[PDB]
Amino acid sequence: MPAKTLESKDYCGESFVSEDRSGQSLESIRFEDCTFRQCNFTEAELNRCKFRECEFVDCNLSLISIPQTSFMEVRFVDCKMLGVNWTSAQAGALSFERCILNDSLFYGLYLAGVKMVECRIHDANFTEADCEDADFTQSDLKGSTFHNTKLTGASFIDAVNYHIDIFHNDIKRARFSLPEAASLLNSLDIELS
Amino acid sequence: KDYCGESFVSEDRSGQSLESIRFEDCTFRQCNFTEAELNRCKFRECEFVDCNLSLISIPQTSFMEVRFVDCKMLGVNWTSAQAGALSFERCILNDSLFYGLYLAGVKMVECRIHDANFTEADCEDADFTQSDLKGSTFHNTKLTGASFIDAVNYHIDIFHNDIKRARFSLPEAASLLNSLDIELS
Repeated sequence: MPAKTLESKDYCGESFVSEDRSGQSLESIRFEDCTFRQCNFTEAELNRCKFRECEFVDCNLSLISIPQTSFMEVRFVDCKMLGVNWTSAQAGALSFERCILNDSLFYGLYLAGVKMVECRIHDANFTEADCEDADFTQSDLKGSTFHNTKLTGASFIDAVNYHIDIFHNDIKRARFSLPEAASLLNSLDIELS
Repeated sequence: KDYCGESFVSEDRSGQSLESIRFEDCTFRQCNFTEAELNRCKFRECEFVDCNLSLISIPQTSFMEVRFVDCKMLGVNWTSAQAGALSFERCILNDSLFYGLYLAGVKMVECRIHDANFTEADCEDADFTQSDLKGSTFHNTKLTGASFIDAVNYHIDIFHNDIKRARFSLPEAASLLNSLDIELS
C-alpha cells in the first residue's frame, strides 16, 4: 500500500513507520529530528538530502544511492545496508548499531569518530578513509579493505576478521584485543611458535 | 708468524699485542686473551673453546669460519672486523659492538647478549636460537629470515628493522607489537 507523498523539502520531528520507499527518488530533502521505523529504502536515491539528528530503526537501506547526501548525528540500528556507495556523501557523528554494511564503499570518506558497533562488515572498502577514533567494538570485518586508512585511536576491541597491513595504515594508539591482535603481524611474512 | 693446524692449550696472552699473525686450522682451549690486541691478524677455520676474550681489541682483523664455544667475549668492538661464517655458541657477548657489521648467517646460539649493539648490521638468516638479547640494540638491522626461536628479551621495532620471513616463538614474539603504539587487552 503506497506511502504518503513527500511533498516538502523540510521535515522536522516527524516519525516514519513501516513505509516502503524502494525505488523512490528524494530530491534535496532535509530531515531534522526524524525517526524511521521498519521503513524500506532498497535502491532509493537520496540525492543531495540532508539528515540531522535522525534515527533509522529496522530499516532496509540496501543499494540505496546517497550522492552528495549528508548524515550528521544519525544513528542506524539493526539496519541492513549492503553495497552502498558512501564515497560522495558527508558523514559526521554517525553511529551504526548491529547493521550489515557488507560491500559498502567508503573510499576517501571522512569518518573520524564513526561508531560501527556489532556490525557485519564483509568486503567493505575503507581505502584512504579517515577513521580516527572510530569504534569497531565487536564488529566482523571479514575481507574488508584497509589501505591508507587512518586508524589512529580507533577501537578494535573484540572486533574480528580485520586485516590491517601495519605499514600502510596508521594504528597509533589504536585499542586491540588478544588473541585477535596477532593478525597485525601477518603484514610481516614471519613464522610463529 | 704463520700457524697451521695447531692446538693451543691454556696459553695466556692477556694485555699483549700480537702483530700480523695468521692462524689457519687452529684450536684454542682455555686460553686467556683478556684485553689483548690483534693488529692485522687473521683467522681461518679456527675454533675457540672455553677461552676468555673479554675486551680484546681486533683492529683491522679478519675471521672466516671461526667457531667460539663457551667463551667470555665481553665488550668486544667488532665494528672494524672482517667476518664470514662466524659462530658463537654458549658465549657471553655482553656490551659488544657489531655496528654496521656484515653478519649474514652468523650463529649466536644459546648466548648471553645483553646490551650489544647491532645497529646498521646485516643479520640476514642470523640464528639467535636460545639467546638472551636483553637490552641489545636493533636499529636499521637487517633481520630478514633470521631465527629468534626460543630467544628472550629482544626488543625489535618492526618499523625500523626488517624481519620479513624471520621466525619467532610465542609468547616472546608478542613484544613485536610494541613497535606499534597500541593498547592491548
